[PDB]
Amino acid sequence: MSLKPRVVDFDETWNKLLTTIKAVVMLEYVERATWNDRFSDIYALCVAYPEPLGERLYTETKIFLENHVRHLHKRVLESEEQVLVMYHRYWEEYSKGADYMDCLYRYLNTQFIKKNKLTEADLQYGYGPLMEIGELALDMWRKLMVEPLQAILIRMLLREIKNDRGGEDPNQKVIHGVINSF
Amino acid sequence: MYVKLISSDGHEFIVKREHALTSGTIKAMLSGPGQFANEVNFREIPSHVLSKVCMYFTYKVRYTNSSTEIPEFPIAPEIALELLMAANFLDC
Amino acid sequence: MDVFLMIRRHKTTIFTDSTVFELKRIVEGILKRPPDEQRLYKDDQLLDDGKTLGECGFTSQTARPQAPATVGLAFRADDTEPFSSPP
Amino acid sequence: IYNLIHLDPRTREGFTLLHLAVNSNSFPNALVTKLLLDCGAEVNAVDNEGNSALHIIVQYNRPISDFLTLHSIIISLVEAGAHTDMTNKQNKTPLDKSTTGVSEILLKTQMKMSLKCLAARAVRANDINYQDQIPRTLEEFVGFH
Repeated sequence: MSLKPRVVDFDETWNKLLTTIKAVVMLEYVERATWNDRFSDIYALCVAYPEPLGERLYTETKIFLENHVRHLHKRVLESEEQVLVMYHRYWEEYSKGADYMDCLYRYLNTQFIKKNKLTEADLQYGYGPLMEIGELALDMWRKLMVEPLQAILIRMLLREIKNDRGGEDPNQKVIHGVINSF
Repeated sequence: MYVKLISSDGHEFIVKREHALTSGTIKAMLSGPGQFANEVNFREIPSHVLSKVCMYFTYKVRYTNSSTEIPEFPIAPEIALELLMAANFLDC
Repeated sequence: MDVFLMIRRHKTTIFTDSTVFELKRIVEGILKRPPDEQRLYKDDQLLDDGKTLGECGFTSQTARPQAPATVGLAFRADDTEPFSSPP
Repeated sequence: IYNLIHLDPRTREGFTLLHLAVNSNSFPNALVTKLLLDCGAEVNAVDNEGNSALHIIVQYNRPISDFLTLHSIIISLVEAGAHTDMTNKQNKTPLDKSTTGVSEILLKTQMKMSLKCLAARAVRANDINYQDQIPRTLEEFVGFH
């Protein structure tokens, strides 16, 4: 049966989820027998007889995303004269990374989160922040990857467009992706 | 257009694809690196519960938006709890 | 559409909604087996062919989605358990 | 407006602002209900007798009076959240307490069934120890259903 609430240990489950949650932010192969089984572990954590453990999981997955965001900043801020392609090759992967992970955290979004958050009415007219996984990975790309970099990205574009005006053959897809990112 | 469903006990069940998309979790397990190119392996569900879970889909799809008065689902008292803790997981 | 039965077989169960030849055809289309290889062991007797399911005996009013009827099709051999104990 | 509904001004028998707004003391004001719901209020509220918003408008008793306004509050209630099978202070449902045959058929257009609802009833009707053997969250959900 094995569906009634039990007692679980954070370390054993979290040192097992990390390996498979690190291979989905960058596209690789995961067996079709582990993607189906780890759907029963994120449920066991949310129902533990001594105490719920969801908040610690949320705190830890934020820190996991932070380091992955920050290391790509290191790799890009030192790329020379070819920043544009380097900003596209990783944006394309990281965009598909988020929605393939949002599915794995459906239970957290449905039950724990969205129940203690702010209402749309609270957002409007002032008066009155917990935020959903898969939309949290899109607010650590704005603050640590483009805002610390919004000089070179604008400057290399506003001259490539001018060169195209004067006669030039730039790759349409590369430029179009970068503008579509914003 | 057919999807398999393996239970923890071992008994295997087969139902139409469109008849097994009423549950969000079964849709999530089929979207991603789990395109399975299908057989979905449940690790903590017995067989008797899964039988009635499969039976519920046809009852829901057939008697929807129908003027005819709808009958009542028969549920045995003994197993009633397990369908609840399974529908919580499957979000049916 | 008035019948809803399960083609149960050893460790397997297929769910489907006018004669037995078409049922063998569907069982083929699902399991990929020769039409002659597979036949019925319906309720301790070997059903005939050409006759519609109405003449075999199953009535629509006693075969509804809430309580489908079992149809034994364990004829895989050549060309011719209980689910679980509740706790 | 939001500053006031951010606190509960419940008075009398635990009646909320919506409960007063939806009953004849103003019996049915379509714009008032829409504005109140948009400003933000608990669509599910419990009074001394446990009745919800739907439990009050169902006994209107004047179907001819506002047969075009009795089809506004109901749709506004079902949207933005509503629970259609709560039992209060005794075994009774919004459909069960329907005094008029008009309301009994007006409701039927907008509900939807789920296995959780059909499983909840049998647990309570056939009373078994439904405490401490289930997840904590569902303990409350099996209470009003």
